[PDB]
Amino acid sequence: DDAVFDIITDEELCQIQES
Amino acid sequence: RPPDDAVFDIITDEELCQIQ
Amino acid sequence: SDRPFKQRRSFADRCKEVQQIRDQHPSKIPVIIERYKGEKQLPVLDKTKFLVPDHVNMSELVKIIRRRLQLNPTQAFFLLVNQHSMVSVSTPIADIYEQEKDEDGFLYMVYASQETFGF
Amino acid sequence: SDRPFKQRRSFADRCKEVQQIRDQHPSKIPVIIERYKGEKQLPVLDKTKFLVPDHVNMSELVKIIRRRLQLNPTQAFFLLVNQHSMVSVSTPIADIYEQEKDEDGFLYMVYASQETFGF
Repeated sequence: DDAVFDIITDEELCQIQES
Repeated sequence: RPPDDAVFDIITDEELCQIQ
Repeated sequence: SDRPFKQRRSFADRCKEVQQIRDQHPSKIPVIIERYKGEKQLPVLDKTKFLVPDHVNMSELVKIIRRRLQLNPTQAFFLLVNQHSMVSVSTPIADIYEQEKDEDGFLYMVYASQETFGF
Repeated sequence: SDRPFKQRRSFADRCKEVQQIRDQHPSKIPVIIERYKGEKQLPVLDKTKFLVPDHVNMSELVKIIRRRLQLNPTQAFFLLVNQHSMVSVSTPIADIYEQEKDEDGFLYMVYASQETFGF
């Protein structure tokens, strides 16, 4: 229902690798 | 290179129909 | 220059031209197709003004532009309406014309390489 | 699902929400992410409202959505701003926000399969 924001964490970001 | 603004590029049916 | 077509032709000239071609070619959609702004990777087309059969879908126009541009299969490109509007390939060009045409009566489109959008 | 965020929330409430969250999170972009209008191919996200670090690029955000959705290799998508605007994936979201933010202060994005646009 979108009551609260889904916050993109830095931790989630450091899980995103690059070749 | 720069494009002609004077003449229409007419897309034909024959052009649409090929290759198929 | 070259500048955008809208800047090279007065609005009055563009409005008049559209009225006349629609008169002489009632089943054709008048389309201005130019390179996306600052796009240098894809080539310029021999002609700017297109007359597109009105029964066709966007995908047919995309296949034609692809062939005008002489792209090989590996080169991917975007055909955008106005500045950067994405148009579904299953959408009829007559529908895009109705929703997105300019006040002067032309439908404006630009093309851009995948690299332009970071791919 | 399938009711736009704008229809579920008053303009007054959306403005206030954006204003309040930006006080507490000045380096975060408030982003609404929804399925493309008429989109049936991709699955829905659990949540619509995101708070995105502003230094991040559009490409990084795509990777995040791919992960939320748990997509297969074959399911591809573009992240479009507002109704259908294509943006370079190499762009910092801070840049996109400044240029494309809605009147209520949210940045609206929709995701759509690439195949819809002939990719």
